[PDB]
Amino acid sequence: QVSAVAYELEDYIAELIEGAPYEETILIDPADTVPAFITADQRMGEANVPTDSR
Amino acid sequence: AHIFVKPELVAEIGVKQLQREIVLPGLVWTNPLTDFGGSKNDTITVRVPAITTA
Repeated sequence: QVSAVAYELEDYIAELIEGAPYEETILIDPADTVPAFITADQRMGEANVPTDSR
Repeated sequence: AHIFVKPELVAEIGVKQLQREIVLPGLVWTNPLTDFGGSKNDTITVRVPAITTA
């Protein structure tokens, strides 16, 4: 019972994170994966999001 | 001509039959169950516990 509630809470959080209104999705190229994450950092930056606590 | 009575000498010089080295027994789960006598068909049934959903 406790395990079920714990997993339901983690799924609640995951639904929150996955269901957020993302206006666009960054496509990771499997052969060259790093540029996608540099793009993610860039999108965070141009939005003036603080660099700590990410 | 000359006749010499000689033995047939047998020697061991460390030439053996090349034969495999054993590694598999040490890596597999051996005897988590022992009481096969005393269970029908020599079969012990393992119970996998339950998980719920919240």
